[PDB]
Parts: sequence; C-alpha cells; structure tokens
Amino acid sequence: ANLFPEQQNKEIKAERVEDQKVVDKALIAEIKKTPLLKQYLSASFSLKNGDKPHMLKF
Amino acid sequence: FNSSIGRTAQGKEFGVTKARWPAKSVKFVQGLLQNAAANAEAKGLDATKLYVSHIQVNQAPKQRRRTYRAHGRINKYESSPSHIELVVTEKEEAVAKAAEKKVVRLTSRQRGRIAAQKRIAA
Amino acid sequence: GIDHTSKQHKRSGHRTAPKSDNVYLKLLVKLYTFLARRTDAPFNKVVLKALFLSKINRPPV
Amino acid sequence: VEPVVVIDGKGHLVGRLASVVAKQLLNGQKIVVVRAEELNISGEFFRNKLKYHDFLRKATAFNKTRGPFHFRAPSRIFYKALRGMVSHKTARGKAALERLKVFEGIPPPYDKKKRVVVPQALRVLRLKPGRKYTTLGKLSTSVGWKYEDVVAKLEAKRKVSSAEYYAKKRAFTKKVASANATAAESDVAKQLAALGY
Amino acid sequence: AESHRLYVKGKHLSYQRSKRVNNPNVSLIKIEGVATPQDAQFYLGKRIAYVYRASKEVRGSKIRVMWGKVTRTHGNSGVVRATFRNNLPAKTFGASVRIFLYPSNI
Amino acid sequence: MAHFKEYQVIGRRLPTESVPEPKLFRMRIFASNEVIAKSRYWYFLQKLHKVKKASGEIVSINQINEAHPTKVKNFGVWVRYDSRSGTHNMYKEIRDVSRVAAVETLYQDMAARHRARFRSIHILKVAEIEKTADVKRQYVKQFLTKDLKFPLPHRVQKSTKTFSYKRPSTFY
Amino acid sequence: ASLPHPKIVKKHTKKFKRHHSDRYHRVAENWRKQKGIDSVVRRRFRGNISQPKIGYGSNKKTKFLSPSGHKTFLVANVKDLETLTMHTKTYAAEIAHNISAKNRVVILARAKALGIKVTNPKGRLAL
Amino acid sequence: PRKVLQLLRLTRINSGTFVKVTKATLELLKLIEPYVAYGYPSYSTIRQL
Amino acid sequence: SHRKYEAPRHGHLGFLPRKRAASIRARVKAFPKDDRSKPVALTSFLGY
RNA sequence: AGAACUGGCGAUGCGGGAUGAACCGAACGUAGAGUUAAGGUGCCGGAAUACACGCUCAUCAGACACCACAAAAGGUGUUAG
RNA sequence: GCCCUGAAAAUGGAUGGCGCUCAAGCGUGUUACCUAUACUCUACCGUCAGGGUUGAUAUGAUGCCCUGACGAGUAGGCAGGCGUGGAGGUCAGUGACGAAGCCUAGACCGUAAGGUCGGGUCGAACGGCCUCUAGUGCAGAUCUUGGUGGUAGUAGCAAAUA
RNA sequence: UUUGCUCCACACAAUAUAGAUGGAUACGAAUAAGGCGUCCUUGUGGCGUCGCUGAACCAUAGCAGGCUAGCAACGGUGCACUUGGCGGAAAGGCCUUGGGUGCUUGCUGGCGAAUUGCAAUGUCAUUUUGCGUGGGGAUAAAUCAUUUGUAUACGACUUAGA
Repeated sequence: ANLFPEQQNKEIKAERVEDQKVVDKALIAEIKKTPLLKQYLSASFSLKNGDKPHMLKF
Repeated sequence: FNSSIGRTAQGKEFGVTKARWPAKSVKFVQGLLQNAAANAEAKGLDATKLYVSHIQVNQAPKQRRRTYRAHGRINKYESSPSHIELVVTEKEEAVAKAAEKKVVRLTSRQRGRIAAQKRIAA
Repeated sequence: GIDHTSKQHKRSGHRTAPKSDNVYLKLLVKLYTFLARRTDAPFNKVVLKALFLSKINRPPV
Repeated sequence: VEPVVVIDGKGHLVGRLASVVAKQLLNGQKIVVVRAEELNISGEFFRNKLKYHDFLRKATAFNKTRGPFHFRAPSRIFYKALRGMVSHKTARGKAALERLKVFEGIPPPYDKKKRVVVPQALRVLRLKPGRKYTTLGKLSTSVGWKYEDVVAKLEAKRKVSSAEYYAKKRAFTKKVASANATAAESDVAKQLAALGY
Repeated sequence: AESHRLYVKGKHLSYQRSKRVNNPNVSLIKIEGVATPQDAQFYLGKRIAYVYRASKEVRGSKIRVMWGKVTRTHGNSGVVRATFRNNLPAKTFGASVRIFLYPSNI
Repeated sequence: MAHFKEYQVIGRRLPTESVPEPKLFRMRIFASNEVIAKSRYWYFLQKLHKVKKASGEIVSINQINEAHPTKVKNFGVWVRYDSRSGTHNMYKEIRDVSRVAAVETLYQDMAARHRARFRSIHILKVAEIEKTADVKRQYVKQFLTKDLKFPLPHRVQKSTKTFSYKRPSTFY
Repeated sequence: ASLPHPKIVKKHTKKFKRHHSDRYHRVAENWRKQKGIDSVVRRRFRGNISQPKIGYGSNKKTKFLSPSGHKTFLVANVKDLETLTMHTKTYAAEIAHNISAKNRVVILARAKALGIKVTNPKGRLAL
Repeated sequence: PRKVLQLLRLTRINSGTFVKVTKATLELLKLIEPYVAYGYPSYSTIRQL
Repeated sequence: SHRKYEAPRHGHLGFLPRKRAASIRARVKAFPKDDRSKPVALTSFLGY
C-alpha cells in the first residue's frame, strides 16, 4: 500500500506452470477422438436475445 | 422589496422589469463609497481593480415618531433607518489548484485488473 | 389478540414486602424468607407474610 | 426485446391496446404508436360521438380558460386513454409518460422500421363477428380534428413507396429460396436438418 | 465476440404495495423470456445486483452497485420478489437490473 | 364444493322401540362433498315426512358412476324453482356424455338463460331418451341429422406473449 | 478492548422530535405525548411521528453499551479515575466538559497507563 | 356466543381443540356455528396436530 | 332566483379576449379558396 | 323524536367499501420472515387480459352489502320457459 | 330475465378515473394469484405472574437467575422515572492552566422525560450522589408585560385657488 | 471589450444519466379469408403450398476477441472516400456504383493468458460542459438615455436620429 501499483516483483513460479502441461497432455488426447471438441472450448459463452435459459437443456 | 410598486424600463438591464430610483439612498452610499476609496489609498492599494465583495446592511434602532389616526388614536410613524457597510476588495486573478489528491484505494481483484492491462496491450 | 376472560396484568396484591424502612425488620425477613423456602415447612410462610403486615395486621396481642 | 418499440394501429380496439401500452410505459420500454386514425373502436360511431360530446361540455365555468382540454386529434384522444390511466401528477408519472410518442400516419422514421401488431386489440381477436365496431376517422372528422385527408393522402405516399419495396423483397428472397434448395442434399445441410435448425 | 451478458435483463417494478402503502424492502421484478411460473422456479434464489452510475469515484470507480437476491415466484406470468443488502431509492423504479445465474443447480 | 357427484343416500329416520326396522327411502343428492350431500338429503326429506337431522339418520352416503360413458347422452331434464318474486316449474333437454355435468350446464343455464341461484333450484327427473322422435327440443335434435360434420371459423389464436409481429388471420 | 456482546441494535434510533417543533420555534424538539382530544399523533394515524413507547427500549445485554462495548462513565480528577481501575474491558472514562486543560492532560496519562479507554482524548488539547 | 368460546378453551382467534361428541357440548357447536369450523379428525391429523 | 327579466347579454363572446393583438400590423387570419382552372393573381393587399 | 336484545363509537389505530366516528375483516409493545381476513386479480394498483356454461346492444347499456333511490304500467328486441 | 319505455332542473363530472361490447358488463362453477398494527415461528422490550437461589477467601437477596403469559386506550387512578430555585450532608468533587450562560443540518447514552461530551462564545463562582424544601417544568388563558414582524416601501401625505 | 466567435477531425480535465450490453428486425388490405410460389386464357384467376406464434429470422467461437502461417474461394464484410438515385410528415435518413483499406470463424496449423489468488458492475455506452490543441470560416445587434402617436397609468406596442 506504499507502492501501488509498482508492477510486480511477484510474477509466478514456473512450479505451477510445469504442472499444467503435466495434465492437458492426456486431456487433449481424448479430444483427438470426438470432433470439434477443442473448438467448443476455444470459445466463451453469454446469453443471446431469443433464447430461454430455464427451457434450455444443459 | 417590490411589494405593489410600478415598473420602469431603466431597470431592464437586470432582466427584472421592476425598479425605482432611491435618491437619499445614494446621497449616503456615495458618502461611504467615497470614504472607502479614501481608505483604499490611506493604506496605498491599487485604487483601480478595486472590486467590492462585502456589501450587507441590517436595520438600525427604529427612530420613534408617529401620526394621528381617526377617533383620537396614536399609531406609530417611526423612521426605519439602517446599518450598511461594504468592503472594497482588490481583484487579484489566478487561483491554480490546492484541494485534494485522492489516495486511490483498490482491492486485490481491483489491482489485479491493472496488471491485466499490461497483458492486453503494454 | 387474546380474549381477556380474566383481567390482564392482575397485580397479585397481598404484600410480598414490608412498607418498613427499618432494616432489622427486613433482616428478620431475609431470615424467615430463607426459612420459608428450604425448610418447606408451613409455620414460617405465615411469619414471612406476617412481617410485611401494617400496624393493623400487627395489632397488639 | 427492443429499446424504443413501434406500434401499427389498424384493427386494434382502443381500450385493450391502451392498458398494455401504459404497462410497458411505467415499466421503461419507450414505445411510440402510429396511425391513430385507422384505430378501430366498437359499436356505432354515433354512440362514441355523443360520448365525446360529454367531454366537450365538461370545462370550468368561472374560466373556460383553465378547463379540461378536449384534444380532437385521433392521437391526442388516445393520449387521454393513458393520461387518466397513469399517475401523470407524480414526478415518476410525468417523466414515465415521456417514453411515449403517439403519431398519426406512418411518419418517415417509423415507415422504414418494423411496426408491432398486438393481438389484444386487433378487432379480428377481441370482438364478435357481426357485432358492429367504430373508427377514430369518422369521429375526428366531426369533432374538431381537420386533417383527415391531410394524412389520408400522405399514406397514398408513404404506402405507395414501401409498397413497391416489398415487390422487390418478394422476388429478392424468391430466388434466395431456390438457393436454399440447392444448399441442401449436402451433409452440412443433412446434419443441421437433424440437429434442430 | 460482442456479447458479455451472462445475467438477464430484469425490469425493476414497484416495492411491495397494495392500493395504499408499499414495502420499501422487498421489490417485485420482471424478466426476459419468463412466462411459465411452474418453470419460473429456475430463476429462484439467483443473486441480483443493480448497476447505476455516480459522479464522485468510490473505490477507483464511479459505477456503484446495490446488491440483492431472488426469493419466491410472485404473480402468474414470470414475476419475482427480491430483497437487498440495502433497499433502492424508489427513484430507480422502472429500470433494468442484472440477475446473475449463481448459485446454480443444473 | 366444486363439481357434482350423484350420491345414493338412503335414510330410515332413527329406529325407536315402536318403530324398529323403519320403511326406509333412497333419495338422489348432487354436489362434490358428502356433507353437502347429506345436508340436501335432509332438507328434501324435511319437505316429505316430518323430521330433521335431530329425529332421523341417513344410514349411508354411497356414490354413483356411469356404466357406458363412451355413448353420447341425449338427456331430457325436469326442474322446480323460485324467482325474484315467487316460484315456477320447468323442463329442458341438455346433452353431454356425463350426468353430473349435464346438471352443471343446468345450474349454469338457470343463472344464464333465467338468472337464478343454485339454492332456488330442485332438480327432479333426468332420464336419457332412446328414439329420436321422443326428443322434444329441435335445438337438441339439431345434432341428430344422419351423415354429419361441421367446421368452425374465426380461430381467435391465444397470445402467450404481449407484442406479435404477424397480425394473424381466421385460418381454421 | 471490551467483551463478547451481541450486535448493538436500537431499532428506531431517530430522535422522537415533539409534534410541531418543525412548525413553531416556541415548540422545542423535546418530545411530549400530546394530550389533546384531536391530536393525529396521539390517535396514532398512519404517517405521524411515533411516540416513545417502551417497546422501543434497548436490549438488557447491550443497554448503555456504546458501539465499542464501553458504557461511558463520568470521571472527575486523580482519585476519581482510579475508580474503574479494574474494568479496562467493559467501561469507558468520559472526562467532564468542565475540566481545565491543566488537570485534564494529567488524567489522560493515568488513562493510557491503567488501560483506561477514554472517549474524549482531544478534550481542550490542541492538535 | 362469546362466553361459549371463552368457556370452550378457544381464547384467541385461529385456535382449535377437541371435545367428546355428546348432545351436552353438541349444543355449544350449533350456538357458535358461524364462529368456527369442525369435523371428525383422523389418525394422521391428531398425531401431527 | 332567476335574473328578474330574461334580457340579452353585453358583448359577442367569440370576439375575445380583448387582448391587444400582437402588434399595430393586422395579421391575416385567412385566405380565399384556390381555383387552379383560372390565371394566377394575388388575393390580399396593403393600404393606409 | 323515542324503546328493547346484542354490538360499536365515543375513548381504538389498523387493512377493506374512491371517500366517511358507527359498517366489512380486525384490534396495537418492537421488529423479522410465512400464511390469510377483508377485499380484489384490463389499467390506474400489489394480483389471471385465467378457464367452462350462458345471457345481453342500448341514436339515454349496465358495471356489488350498508351506500349515496326509482315505482306502477309496456316491447313481433332477444333467450329460456 | 336481459336490453329499451317509464327516466325532468339549476357551476361541467364522476361504475373512483380512464376504459370496457363472445367485456373488464349481469349470473355463476373451477380455480391460481394478490396483502392487514390479524394469526403463524421468532428475536428483543416492560409489566404481571409461578418459580431457583448467601455457597464465601465480598456486593446490590430494594440482587441474581429461571418458565409461562400478555401489551389498544380519552376522562381517569396509582407506580417507576427526568428536570428546576434554596437548605443540612457529604464525593478534602468543579473552577481565571475557564464554573454559569449561550450558539453549534458535530459526536455519545437513554423508549423517553433529560443527562453526557467535541468546538465556538464568554468571564466568576458551580455540578454529582443521599436526604430535605418548593413561588418546580407552558403552545395555547380574545393570558400580562416588554420585543419583533409578514401587511409595507403599500394605503397614502389631495380643501382654503397658484 | 487584452484575440471575443464558431464549424470538423481528436485529445484531455469533467458531467450527469427515468437506465446500451448481439439485432427497434419497412407491404397493404382480407379477418365468414388470405400469404408465397406457380402457371394459364391476366384475374373478384387454373394448380400446389402454407400459418397453427418471433420457441422466428438474422446475429453468434478468437488477450472485450490478441500474435502469426497456409489451404479452398474473391464470397462475405467494418472504417474512411466517392458515384448513380432518393427522401421534406419531424426531410437530416435510406437504396446504389467503382475502387482503396480492415478482417475473416469457410477449412487446417502454430505461439499466447495463470498470482483478478474459489465471487464481488469489478468500469469497455453516450449527454453535455471547461480551461488549454490547431485545420477552416465569420466582422452584430440590443436595450437605455432624447423622440413620435396610429401610444399609453407605468411597463409594453410604435415610428424617428451617425
């Protein structure tokens, strides 16, 4: 509260970084089986004019 | 102070199409405005950009007098005097700033969106 | 509300304190009161109500 | 569904349409009515007429100056079927009503844009067949409003313009329909055909 | 792409009145695509916050918010009752509020 | 209450020393509840033989259902009632594949084509008829013509949403 | 500090200004249940200043308790502060408005010493 | 009808109880009929009651 | 209580208020019906 | 103007009948949250532009206790009888 | 039955308004929904009520604590309270290193009556607790005295020639 | 009058919001009939088709959508120009021509984000204003004072004086 907002000097540790690859590897392996899967996730989601949430099945 | 008095165009330079012309008023307002220009010099100020900012007046001790009403009555006719006084203040321009700074207070989810800015662009 | 079949906030009346300002009297009380509680014996309950009494319920016997 | 909505007048029964409008108004959906003259009513014109005559004699006697204002304009008449149907005396109501703009004929802004048709007003819906109805036209014609043909002719205009625009749009999406036929037979079409849309 | 709305347009109505006095605590609300009260249970409980704008910046922002939440299905056409950490100023009557979709149950 | 149900209420007063095993009578009551069922049985019996809930009892409060509700019931009504003045008598012919509702169309027909409350109404003979000629009212004989069919215009479509964008037709 | 007291609630904290002190300057805000036969306030009419009914009293557990949890007591001089010497967590010393800065500051030192939580520290002390 | 209800338990509105079906107390019922609502209670009821 | 003698009023109501018309110049509150089957010409004119 | 039984008002707010000392529902410490009375569910205004049987056109419709009036005498209007 | 006839008065005007015509109208069955200082469950309050309780190296047992119930209210009654002028008593209390008074869309306590504190102001004697004593509390009395108003810079100062 | 004004492209101190968060998304009439296609013998038409809600149709994947590659097509498509044409009911807005430029998600690739710590609108609109930018344009009137009557209590109307 005596710096705000002097950048970082606290970014990340590659510890948690490595761990990610040490995951997605087998996850993306099942994706290369069911078509358009990555595509579905590579997108976000928001409410559109015309659709009913309570009626929409998920 | 209108209270049922007629108009007069000479007082249309104030948008309010209602006025009058108080003579004995000025007689004493100049006797004092002359006295104020006299004391502006007594100190030695710039008797030019002298813009008066404090002119207020309050009623004085109602000088007792009276008129004689019908049916042997005695109703007051006291003089309604006053107490004015203005201060002739120099008009020095320039102000600049001098107020606050706002020591920005944010949260962690608020200072984190500052670093998220250095990711979008730079 | 509730049907006031009986008067509401009925002050029990019968004095459960002496209008006495004399401590000694009040002590006899603190004593006799304590008695008329743990002793669960009839006699004191009577003297406990009796010390409260005015210079009339305390006539000369 | 839409910021400042539109409203087609022909057919609608004065009252039914008046309240659905006052609702969406004190709600926040800025809505404007159009063609208050093709605004059908009920029974015989003579009746409503004699009834308007009632509002015509109702005014302050010590000063007809500050008296009830009997708006003749087919739009100004409907604005009253909202005026007394909302709190136009409260700070809220005065400005609440502001989202409202009633119009005669289909002016330029609203003729290029779509106009809404509400079932709870449209005669072929809130009336019985054979049971006579009225029209804002004939009334205003004999009540004080003198712009009957003024608008009547501005429609021969506004209508003739947007009329040939549809003949285009008709055959436009006519061959665009033959494009939908030769867009199927493929799997991207066979697929979406069974996937709902 | 252009859409960033995960909540839905909640048109704010009157407090909780009769013909006379209203309730300056629990307001009644309307929402997009809500008709079937049976299937109106879906929006129940769902937290809701109104986003209004200010002048004097508060915590690094001039876009404050009064918070609330869904309670029970009022009326018979998709209406909803709501309370707040703080009630609205009444001058907010007839606007459009933000009804988020959490806590969920799908 | 709600909608009608025909009850087979059979009472025999209150058997005494000199009146053991009374003659017994079965009166037919209507209504959805059984308490309102016995209430009607006793007022009606309060109109025949000298009694009230105080001197007699309704042995049972049974039910009644139709044995063939797949055939069109061309009923012929008969009713007694009062008015906002005195009292009269009447006869109808209300059709329906259900007894209790043909009687509801009646309690409604009394309040509709005569403006008379249920109270002011004592329904009596309700017997379906066989032969077509036995049918009196021709506005009931209106659906007896052989080889029949019929359509219905101005289909006033029900609006679930406020604003429409088509301004509908009478298609039907 | 203080003690583990529940939330200090008063329900209706808003002073009960006398009816018409807002209309006349001869009528102080000093409440008084109007005795009059008409009085809309007394007949209790929907939309009138509610009178001080005992149903507004403060919860015994938090009655007399400041938002802190210290019931302001009125201290005088030296010997008088040594009074609450052993209540550093449930009572507070509010120095009498009638105390000379001389004797006033001497007491504040005795306060910080015994852990005496005083409420009016700036009392006549220039900042 | 007021004493009947005072002297039949029911002191405050929307309050109920039971009474043995006998011509004796049976008369109170037909005395304050437009003051209550009764009937034969069932196992299920009484229990939860 | 009626007047006493049903008599006439004092001043055409149609010709009111007695408000001083805008300025000393008379405003022409109307003009003649047009006939586009005849030559062009005016309808009003000035004067003193 | 005057009696009787009971009830209220006066002296009792409250929510309802636009509105009112008397009526409808109901009584009061302060609040919280459910459920209802009464009263209503086109709109004003919280709540069905709910469903079913109907009736009814009025070139003077009607549109809810107290309660803010209508009578005798009529209609080949229209329905039931 | 419904609709018209019957059906005429004075400021324009009220099914409450607008608006209502297979209705929002007359009748009626099903309903679902809508919200009372009411009832529901509860928190808190004061009073009343029935209780448990000194156990000491402490106290207020006019205390502490428990269970239940209830709260309308003019005239009116008594209880618990707050304030104010002097008296005897006492905190060896306040105080020219600012008592009293006074001002204060500054803060605190109290349901409140009032008390308390921050600041200004001001300059000499004053407050608490226990009792005593009373010319003890004001919105009103066409209340008295003295003060000040909106009216109002209005009416109006116009006879005896000028 | 100290260079006062003003239009356009933006930029920055501000300012408030009756309340943006894909898209206000263009026949007319018929309502006891019609929309579309369609064709013949041109219509108040031979023939098929259709509603039965917009729960439509369109939009819509990417650091609030970043950085880069290629395939199949040259579609579609935003900004800033321009051109044919049109709109006066408040036009002030709409259809179109040829390009430039942006982008492409129509397909295939390849790097990216964490620590907003598991939520806190977590700010991405436009309304308007201001002292200072600089790319053009623009050189008044009004009242008051005297005056006139076609004026009038006075204001006002009304004509007059470089």
